Amino acid sequence: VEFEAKSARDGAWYDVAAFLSHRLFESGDPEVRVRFSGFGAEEDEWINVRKCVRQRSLPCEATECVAVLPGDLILCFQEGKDQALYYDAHVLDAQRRRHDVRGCRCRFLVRYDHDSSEEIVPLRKVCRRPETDYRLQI
Ligand SMILES: [Zn+2]
Repeated sequence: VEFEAKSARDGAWYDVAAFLSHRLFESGDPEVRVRFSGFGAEEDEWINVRKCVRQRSLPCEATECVAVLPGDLILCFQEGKDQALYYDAHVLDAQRRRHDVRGCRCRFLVRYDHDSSEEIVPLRKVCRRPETDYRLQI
């Protein structure tokens, strides 16, 4: 019901407040005019519909870690030197650990798609693609 889009400024993903217009559909590769949440009109962007707009990646409740598998595309919270952004990343490996009452203890070796840098992150930094929800049924 809610959407995220990738900004050209940093290549990171942000919540979509509204879709205002679209163009280039006749090319088979349309773009949509996106207003991002909390950013006014001044920072609207023309964004590729097929590649850079999608249903929102949701944070994981402690039980959702089993739906995160090596090979998966995930949206990952990269706390950089002094900017913190959500970037596409792929799971290289998953260290399963028995949870506590604190929640999930699993850690994930991830590789960010844009710079191929790697990081071991907890579930808190992982947002799944809704595509993987079916894993929860299995
Ligand atoms: Zn876990």
